[PDB]
Amino acid sequence: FFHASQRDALNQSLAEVQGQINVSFEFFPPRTSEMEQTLWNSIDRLSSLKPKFVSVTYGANSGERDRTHSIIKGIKDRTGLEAAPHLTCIDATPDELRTIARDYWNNGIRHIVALRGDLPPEMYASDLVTLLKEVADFDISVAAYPEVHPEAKSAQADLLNLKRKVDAGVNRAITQFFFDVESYLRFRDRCVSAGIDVEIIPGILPVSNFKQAKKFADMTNVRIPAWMAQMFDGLDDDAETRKLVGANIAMDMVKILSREGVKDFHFYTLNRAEMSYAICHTLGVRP
Amino acid sequence: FFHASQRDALNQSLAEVQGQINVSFEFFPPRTSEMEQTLWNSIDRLSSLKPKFVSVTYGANSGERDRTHSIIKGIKDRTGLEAAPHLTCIDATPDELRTIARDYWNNGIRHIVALRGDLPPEMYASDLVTLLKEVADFDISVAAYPEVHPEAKSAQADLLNLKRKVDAGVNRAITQFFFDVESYLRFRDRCVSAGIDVEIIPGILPVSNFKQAKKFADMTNVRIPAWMAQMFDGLDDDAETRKLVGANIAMDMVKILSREGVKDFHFYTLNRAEMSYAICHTLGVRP
Amino acid sequence: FFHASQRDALNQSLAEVQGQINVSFEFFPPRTSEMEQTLWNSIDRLSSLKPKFVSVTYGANSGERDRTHSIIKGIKDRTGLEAAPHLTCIDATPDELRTIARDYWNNGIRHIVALRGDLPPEMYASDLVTLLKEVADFDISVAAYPEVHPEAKSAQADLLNLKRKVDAGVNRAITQFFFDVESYLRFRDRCVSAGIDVEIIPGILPVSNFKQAKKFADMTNVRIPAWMAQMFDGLDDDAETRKLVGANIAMDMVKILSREGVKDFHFYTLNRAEMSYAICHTLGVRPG
Amino acid sequence: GQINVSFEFFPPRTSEMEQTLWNSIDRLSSLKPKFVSVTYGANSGERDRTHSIIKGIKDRTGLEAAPHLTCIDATPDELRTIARDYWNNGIRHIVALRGDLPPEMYASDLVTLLKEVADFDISVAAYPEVHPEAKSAQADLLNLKRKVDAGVNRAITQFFFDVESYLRFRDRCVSAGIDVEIIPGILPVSNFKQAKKFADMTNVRIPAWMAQMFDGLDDDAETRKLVGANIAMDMVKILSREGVKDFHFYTLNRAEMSYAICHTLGVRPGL
Ligand SMILES: Cc1cc2nc3c(=O)[nH]c(=O)nc-3n(C[C@H](O)[C@H](O)[C@H](O)COP(=O)(O)OP(=O)(O)OC[C@H]3O[C@@H](n4cnc5c(N)ncnc54)[C@H](O)[C@@H]3O)c2cc1C
Ligand SMILES: Cc1cc2nc3c(=O)[nH]c(=O)nc-3n(C[C@H](O)[C@H](O)[C@H](O)COP(=O)(O)OP(=O)(O)OC[C@H]3O[C@@H](n4cnc5c(N)ncnc54)[C@H](O)[C@@H]3O)c2cc1C
Ligand SMILES: Cc1cc2nc3c(=O)[nH]c(=O)nc-3n(C[C@H](O)[C@H](O)[C@H](O)COP(=O)(O)OP(=O)(O)OC[C@H]3O[C@@H](n4cnc5c(N)ncnc54)[C@H](O)[C@@H]3O)c2cc1C
Ligand SMILES: Cc1cc2nc3c(=O)[nH]c(=O)nc-3n(C[C@H](O)[C@H](O)[C@H](O)COP(=O)(O)OP(=O)(O)OC[C@H]3O[C@@H](n4cnc5c(N)ncnc54)[C@H](O)[C@@H]3O)c2cc1C
Ligand SMILES: Nc1nc2c(c(=O)[nH]1)C[C@@H](CCc1ccc(C(=O)N[C@@H](CCC(=O)O)C(=O)O)s1)CN2
Ligand SMILES: Nc1nc2c(c(=O)[nH]1)C[C@@H](CCc1ccc(C(=O)N[C@@H](CCC(=O)O)C(=O)O)s1)CN2
Ligand SMILES: Nc1nc2c(c(=O)[nH]1)C[C@@H](CCc1ccc(C(=O)N[C@@H](CCC(=O)O)C(=O)O)s1)CN2
Ligand SMILES: Nc1nc2c(c(=O)[nH]1)C[C@@H](CCc1ccc(C(=O)N[C@@H](CCC(=O)O)C(=O)O)s1)CN2
Repeated sequence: FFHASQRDALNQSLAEVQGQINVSFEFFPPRTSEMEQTLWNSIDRLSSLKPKFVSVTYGANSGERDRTHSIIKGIKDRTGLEAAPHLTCIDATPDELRTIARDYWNNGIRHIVALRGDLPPEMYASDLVTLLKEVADFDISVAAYPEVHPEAKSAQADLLNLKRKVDAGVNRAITQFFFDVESYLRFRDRCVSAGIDVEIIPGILPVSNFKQAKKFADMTNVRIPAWMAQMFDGLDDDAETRKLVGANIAMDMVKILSREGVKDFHFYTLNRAEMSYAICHTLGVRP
Repeated sequence: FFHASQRDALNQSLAEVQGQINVSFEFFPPRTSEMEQTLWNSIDRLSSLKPKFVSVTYGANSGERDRTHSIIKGIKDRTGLEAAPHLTCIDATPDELRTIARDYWNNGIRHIVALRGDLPPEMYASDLVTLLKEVADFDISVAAYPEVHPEAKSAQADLLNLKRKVDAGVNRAITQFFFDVESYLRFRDRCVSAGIDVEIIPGILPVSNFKQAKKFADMTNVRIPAWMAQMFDGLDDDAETRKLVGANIAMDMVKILSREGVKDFHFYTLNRAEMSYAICHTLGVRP
Repeated sequence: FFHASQRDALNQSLAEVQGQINVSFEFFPPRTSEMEQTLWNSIDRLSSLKPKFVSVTYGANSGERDRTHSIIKGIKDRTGLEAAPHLTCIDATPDELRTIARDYWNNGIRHIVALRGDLPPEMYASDLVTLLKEVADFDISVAAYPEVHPEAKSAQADLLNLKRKVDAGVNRAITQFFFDVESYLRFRDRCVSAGIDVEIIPGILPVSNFKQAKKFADMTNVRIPAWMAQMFDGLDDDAETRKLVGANIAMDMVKILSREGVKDFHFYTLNRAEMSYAICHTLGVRPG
Repeated sequence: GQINVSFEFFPPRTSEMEQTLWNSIDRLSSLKPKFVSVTYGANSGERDRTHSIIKGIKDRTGLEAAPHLTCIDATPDELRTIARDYWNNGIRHIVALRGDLPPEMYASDLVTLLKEVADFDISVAAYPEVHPEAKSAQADLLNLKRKVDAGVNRAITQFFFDVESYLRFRDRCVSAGIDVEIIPGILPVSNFKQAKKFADMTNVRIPAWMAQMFDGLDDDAETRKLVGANIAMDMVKILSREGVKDFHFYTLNRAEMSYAICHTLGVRPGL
């Protein structure tokens, strides 16, 4: 019984990797008192899993950018975990960036996720990496796109950009979320073929709100397989079933990736802990 | 990428079986006002899925047995669904049984799950089937044990008993719950080899409370694979993670069984709807 | 990676079977002082595995039969395990049989392996079963032949004869040794399909001496699959390799059988403990 | 048979181990291995002991004998003299390694140096579960490719007990454009305690069923040998079914287990 054994094998393999998996969690600046509370609950919950690091997204408005720094600081004080702020090239001059970078370093924040940034309705990520490396010897993470950045002139160019980016001084790449596991695996192979020597860490998005995930997916060129669309069909008013189905999907994904050698996962928590916590548990990442 | 494709294939196959799967739900007599409320909520929730039938377990004490009948009646009135009461050979003479059977039939209850019954601290199931068939032409379901009934002198004898049982006039067999999918598949094959012509419907137990499931499993000779025990290890005080992990397991199980030709599932709901409802959804069984 | 995945699953399921396996060991009356030393050393070793029971073959020689009863007694006293003597219908009147039969029961021997017996150069096993149950409610084990008994006129006829025998009052059947798992599996299915209510316990022969195994098989109608013949080809003078190869085959066999639901094994130890001890170990059957 | 095998031996440090080794060499030589190799240990024998065994094997059996040459605590000039001497004296196959550090040169630098000296047949190490010092799995694979492109005939993998780990690695190698054979290094296990210590030290994973299989056998050598032979024969059977046509055995200087495994593979003496 093929599938029967294959499943038992996969399950047993997953149980045995307990203690070898590195995880990281991504959070975003809360916009309300309610969101803030959820965030700190999630931070405390996930901090007990001892992630290699946690990161905080960087938006464009000034208040939000001041928010990123305060939350990073708040996370460091409260948990003692390495917190990496996301830094973009949007609405910032090289001089402001060097200042922000110098201040981050002097404040004990030596890991930065260097990004170009979403374009609001000049320099590229590689330029930021170079700039940052000139300021200090930062630990740097950058974005990778298994399904190709929607702006790239070609997959070749996008893959080449990643290489250029990595060459400037990157420690790891974190992929855009995906639901087609094979796209990630193939991309990981193409990266080797492109001479990129850093680990390609999959960014995992546990889906609880499909409507919103689909919209984000449609804007980022992320493919939603037909089976997944059918799996969430008819659940617009059933949050409970969506959570169980989404967890099942996320869990199946990390199980397969783990069997393919992946030992690092980055979770897009959307500031909630439940799903990512449970996924990490199946991965053997526990308190 | 083996596992990658195999998974996508399994997932797509599951999506395409939508509308071909028959399901049934098992409930037990509530013992408190709170349990009763949960039950009716679950009944209403699951009734919208149009199960082929629902059943209600039969205990030994007199009040509980009067409970089984009232709940069956309550279910018929409220939903109009076919409700099958479980009937055991415990604390009952052939004459009482014939009376109970005659009264069930005259009351519109023509489907009975015929059982010997758990032994409290004479005749066997096959005897009850024969007795029932003499009273009326009942639609009859009986229990099957993929991992062998703990009382059987041997697997051969237990399998032979099932055949004897089926020969007396059974429409289907429902298996004891299991977590080793291969045991069920092999058993299904052995049943054919034994000349048993009824469908062997898997009884699915969605696990949310592992401690209790393990105890029941240990008493019924049901094996808990090591990977599953590890999956629930450390979750005694985390109901949320247990539910997500349990749903993942149940969902993986019905997905594999479905690919192996199973088109009938019987759920041990434990009077709760959430898990079974979500599992049925992944099976394409929706409102 | 289908072969690999299935292999992992198999090893794992076997790994957690540890504890739910029932094993029994078969011995034969030694014919030399050396053989005796070896036997009791093996009995001591294997006993620490807590076998459900152990049995001793029954020859036709009057003096050797005394050894059968004797050894059973030794085992009984020495280790305290259930020792079931083999009983044949060779050179014995229905009256003598009842004698030793109830003579055994008075000595604490409640389990007997009832056989017709090899015919040295009127009644059958079924007749002996009936004869024993009347003398007392003996726990009885009988022989089964997955590849058909040599004398049987037909597979079906042989199969019905087994039922006849079982329907006479037996608790379990033990198969002639075999090397093709399928034949055993199919036979086991045909058995339930024929209404035989007892388990068909596989008799495992761990092969170290292929030449002698092939000869015993050629006499017992047991098939030596080609792959097995090729596996031992060229090892006539290499006992070490024959042992490793044969241990491998037996471990592979009980692993497949275990995954198929078989929870009972009977080992033809040939009075040696090493191989059977190792196979049991892989089945999770280990000492304290 | 279409199946090729090679055996690995280590320099004996005692009279007893030396006798064991030569007995094994005679036994295994009859299987006509494609080649045999002899490891190196800076503080466990040095180059002279490795060279000695290689010379002995060659004169005694006439088989192709490949020394494991490391480039640690060795200068480029010394390495050149060494290679020259080996070549002029009939040693045309070398297992080029960086060496266990008791960065300088990496194995790829050694491969280049060797090819400059002569057209050696070269074998290098590959790690299905990633070399413990690698920056990442990606980098370790890239470095294998770089090493292979330097002029390698084949790669021999570190031992492993998770067969899928090897299969997945072989596929990644092919996807990476590495065209040489990735020969699985097989370790027949009789002494589990020692194997476990070496594995934990090299990041080789021990499946749960395996550790369970050796549990309670610390003082039972006979059962360990039977159980370990079973594990190895199973492994090579699966690998063989998966298209593997070459096996490299870590004999630990003992022939019984490897000889039997080869037998089950159809690799037998041509008597
Ligand atoms: C893990 C992760 C975290 C993120 N966090 C944030 C966040 O906090 N805030 C936010 O605003 N966004 C965030 N993003 C989104 C991201 O900034 C957008 O995807 C953005 O459009 C590209 O950023 P990048 O760093 O990948 O850009 P780059 O690597 O610079 O690439 C962007 C495009 O330019 C192309 N390109 C590169 N160099 C050249 C060149 N010289 N000429 C022409 N084309 C070129 C590339 O192929 C690509 O199409 C995140 C994405 C990921 C995957
Ligand atoms: C779907 C399902 C629903 C259940 N619902 C209930 C419930 O509501 N209430 C409750 O009390 N229990 C219930 N049970 C549990 C069940 O009653 C126990 O497992 C009980 O021990 C056996 O019942 P059975 O109908 O399988 O018995 P049977 O089929 O009669 O078998 C019981 C044992 O007797 C053996 N046997 C049969 N005939 C003979 C013979 N002539 N001589 C010797 N041995 C023989 C069989 O091999 C077996 O070991 C349920 C089980 C399942 C799987
Ligand atoms: C576990 C095991 C232990 C054994 N131990 C011994 C031992 O210690 N000593 C020894 O001498 N031999 C022993 N044997 C061998 C055995 O006695 C021979 O195989 C013998 O030829 C048949 O014995 P049985 O009990 O199977 O005979 P039976 O079951 O009587 O069958 C023998 C033949 O008669 C046929 N048959 C059976 N009953 C009838 C009937 N009533 N009418 C017509 N045909 C019938 C069958 O089809 C068959 O061909 C053993 C075999 C096994 C597998
Ligand atoms: C078949 C086999 C036989 C062996 N025999 C011996 C023996 O006899 N004696 C002994 O001492 N050891 C031996 N080893 C062990 C080996 O020497 C160690 O694993 C050692 O640490 C690495 O050697 P390598 O030849 O694989 O080195 P390399 O291929 O140089 O790899 C070592 C590390 O450096 C990295 N790397 C490669 N190039 C670069 C670069 N340019 N920049 C940065 N990183 C780079 C790799 O990814 C890896 O982490 C053997 C291993 C195998 C599998
Ligand atoms: N183009 C782009 N890609 C990115 C990110 C980004 O900022 N831009 C960050 C990470 C975003 C991960 C997400 C996936 C789905 C998301 C989602 O559904 N967000 C909510 C909003 C959540 C909130 O309130 O912040 C929504 O779109 O309605 S957020 C990774 N990838
Ligand atoms: N031997 C036996 N087997 C049976 C059943 C049975 O009644 N007896 C009915 C069905 C029982 C299915 C269950 C699996 C796990 C269960 C469980 O955990 N029950 C709770 C009690 C639930 C309640 O309050 O009724 C407990 O054991 O604590 S109930 C199927 N199999
Ligand atoms: N026909 C028949 N079948 C039987 C048995 C029997 O007595 N007769 C008993 C059991 C015999 C099991 C054996 C398989 C191979 C054996 C063997 O090789 N015996 C050695 C003698 C014993 C020894 O090896 O010391 C030989 O024939 O040379 S003994 C089961 N089957
Ligand atoms: N890092 C590293 N990897 C290597 C080798 C090496 O030298 N270093 C050579 C080969 C070593 C193969 C071995 C696997 C297990 C071994 C072992 O247990 N050796 C015992 C000695 C066994 C004996 O010879 O009795 C020990 O030194 O503890 S030796 C292949 N891989």
